[PDB]
Amino acid sequence: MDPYCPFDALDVWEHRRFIVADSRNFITPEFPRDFWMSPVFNLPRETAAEQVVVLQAQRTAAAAALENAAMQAAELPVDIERRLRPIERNVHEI
Amino acid sequence: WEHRRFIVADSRNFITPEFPRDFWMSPVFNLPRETAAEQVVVLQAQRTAAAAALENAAMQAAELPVDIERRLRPIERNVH
Repeated sequence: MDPYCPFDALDVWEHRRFIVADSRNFITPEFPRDFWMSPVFNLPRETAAEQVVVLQAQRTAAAAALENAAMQAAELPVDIERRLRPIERNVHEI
Repeated sequence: WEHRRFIVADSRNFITPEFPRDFWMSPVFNLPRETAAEQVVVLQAQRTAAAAALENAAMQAAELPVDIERRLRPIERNVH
């Protein structure tokens, strides 16, 4: 698991003034690596398909209530013509 | 002054990972042209649209008990 590197180590001392050819070192933490713990990404069990099932069941349940309300409100036009026509005839009797 | 060791950043420095035999046969790398995750987003938005349409319809239909009173009372007092 060691990355390949031909060269071991080299040395020409670090005078703060004489910095030339500005490269950048690999910045590392001071803590032992063992707690830089492992990669884990876990799925939500509710799947893109499962939410489809749940929301479709909800849509189909709501459609029944919408149809119930429509059929409750679809009888009012029958009520108007069932209630007012006899009243119009009674007025006509005069 | 300061001291440290050094490792030369040569272009020959490569890295060799290991892949599992079933690594590339994942349900995530292999995606169809149409998934259900988008269908969830559409269906939730449609349900939320219907929710507000329900309140609009309720405020529209709240006048049904109101429209009947003022069409009958001025004729009731007319007869009486």
